[PDB]
Amino acid sequence: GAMGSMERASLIQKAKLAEQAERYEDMAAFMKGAVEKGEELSCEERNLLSVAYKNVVGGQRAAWRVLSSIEQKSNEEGSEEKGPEVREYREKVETELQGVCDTVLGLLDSHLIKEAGDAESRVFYLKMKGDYYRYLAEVATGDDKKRIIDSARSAYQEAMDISKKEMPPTNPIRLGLALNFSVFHYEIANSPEEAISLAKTTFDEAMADLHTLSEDSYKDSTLIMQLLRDNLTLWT
Amino acid sequence: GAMGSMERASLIQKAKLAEQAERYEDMAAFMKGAVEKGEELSCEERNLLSVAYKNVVGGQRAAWRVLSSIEQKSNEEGSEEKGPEVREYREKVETELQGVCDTVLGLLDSHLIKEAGDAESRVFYLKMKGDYYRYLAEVATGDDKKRIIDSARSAYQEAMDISKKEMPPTNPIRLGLALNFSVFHYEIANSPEEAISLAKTTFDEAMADLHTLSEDSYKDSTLIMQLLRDNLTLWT
Amino acid sequence: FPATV
Amino acid sequence: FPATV
Ligand SMILES: *CC(=O)Nc1ccc(-c2nc3ccccn3c2Nc2c(C)cc(O)cc2C)cc1
Ligand SMILES: *CC(=O)Nc1ccc(-c2nc3ccccn3c2Nc2c(C)cc(O)cc2C)cc1
Ligand SMILES: [Ca+2]
Ligand SMILES: [Ca+2]
Ligand SMILES: [Ca+2]
Ligand SMILES: [Ca+2]
Ligand SMILES: [Ca+2]
Ligand SMILES: [Ca+2]
Ligand SMILES: [Ca+2]
Ligand SMILES: [Ca+2]
Ligand SMILES: [Cl-]
Ligand SMILES: [Cl-]
Ligand SMILES: [Mg+2]
Ligand SMILES: [Mg+2]
Ligand SMILES: [Mg+2]
Ligand SMILES: [Mg+2]
Repeated sequence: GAMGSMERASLIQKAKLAEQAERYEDMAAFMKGAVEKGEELSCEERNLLSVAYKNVVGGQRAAWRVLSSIEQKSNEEGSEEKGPEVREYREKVETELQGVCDTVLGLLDSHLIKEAGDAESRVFYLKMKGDYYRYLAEVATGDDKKRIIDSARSAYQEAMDISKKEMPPTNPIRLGLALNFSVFHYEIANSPEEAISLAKTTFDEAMADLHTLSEDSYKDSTLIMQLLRDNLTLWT
Repeated sequence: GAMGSMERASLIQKAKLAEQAERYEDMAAFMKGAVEKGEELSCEERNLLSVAYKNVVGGQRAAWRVLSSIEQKSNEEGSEEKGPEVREYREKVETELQGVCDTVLGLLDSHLIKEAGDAESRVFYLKMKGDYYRYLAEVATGDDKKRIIDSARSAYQEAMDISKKEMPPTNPIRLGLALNFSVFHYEIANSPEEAISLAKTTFDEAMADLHTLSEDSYKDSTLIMQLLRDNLTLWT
Repeated sequence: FPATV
Repeated sequence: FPATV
């Protein structure tokens, strides 16, 4: 790996600089290098890893959606034939996106998840696994689509089980996991009722636990609770 | 080149798709491929080329400025020593930026400028040459800095001479050239009075020619005139 | 699109 | 920063 010669601490330092400079591809490459040093990641480091790849794949997903929409319009009745270029370019972006997802899933499998024993780390990584399989599912149209969806589901479900046993209902990781699994249900699994039920139960159980929190923890939890509410408002 | 096997028209088509998807690195690569086909570029194609590289280098410049500011702060009195990482990463971004500039200047030299005979094309390309030497000048600190600055100046001056002879004072290319050369004077050549004089004369001569224009041309010219005014307001 | 984190 | 095009 190109980062093999750089110190772990230097990779972390540079990931933080890259974030400040909004250089998310660089940030992701630095954090991949840091993971490949083989040591576990701290909370802060896990969040650097997630921010980097979320931004990279987020941009790819947005581009894929633009191109997919153009492609769909090209296959409507009355649309003039423009050749293979729209499909080709959508495929190019799609392949790049799948590559990033495979990279992230590879880091999780080699060997972040297996060494993650604390609830905070294990849930975080399993949520990531669900998320990146979800992104693969968004673009999947073939024989493996069902298996990709089931891989996302399975990762989210393991994360949910741990989070419910080991974390308070206001824990931001738990809340964010539930938010994203709810979106999985709505957008991927064709299960809007499950999505709504999960978002509502999560919100209500968090509300009941806010009284236990400091001012700063309250701020963190209520921010994510508002995202749950926003989705519920969109869906009802 | 990786685009050597793709049709010119397909490269242009895909550049337009990449623009829609805000995939400016792809857009630039497609347009580089189109230039390397060896045919002259139409007005629309020249603007695709410029948009692509402007966006790419614009992002690099913004990142370089963030990193340079952090580096400057690190060399103030009382700042704790953090090692070589800030300099290294600033250098990495700088080298990438210089590479993009060299790529653009290479396309202009091989062989866009020499085949550009119409005022609209030749001025456009010479403005580009000035711009990309200006971007090199922004990051230059060595023995060649004076020569880089003079290269920008020379390109802008040739463009100015042609524009004044061959284009009306409201022509958007002429106006944009003057805008950018004025910025060169202010920010690069330490010549704020020249910058102000150029912006003011350009604005005033355009104002006097607006009466000749259609509604649509008037809109185009006044938009750029407002940028001249904005700079004058900043500088006075 | 719905919110995710 | 000043405006350029
Ligand atoms: C140690 C740890 O992981 N702690 C942690 C990570 C991330 C968050 C967080 N806070 C906010 C606020 C607004 C929007 C998003 N976020 C996040 N993001 C996540 C959340 C909420 C949940 C998971 O599972 C992952 C992330 C990245 C708070 C605390
Ligand atoms: C054929 C040709 O080049 N025509 C042309 C190119 C670009 C513009 C133009 N219009 C606007 C409006 C708002 C902001 C910027 N611009 C541009 N950009 C340029 C300008 C004004 C001047 C030069 O020399 C290059 C560019 C890209 C209008 C007409
Ligand atoms: Ca038709
Ligand atoms: Ca075609
Ligand atoms: Ca595919
Ligand atoms: Ca462990
Ligand atoms: Ca100190
Ligand atoms: Ca250091
Ligand atoms: Ca350098
Ligand atoms: Ca010619
Ligand atoms: Cl392609
Ligand atoms: Cl570096
Ligand atoms: Mg070491
Ligand atoms: Mg359940
Ligand atoms: Mg051909
Ligand atoms: Mg003069």
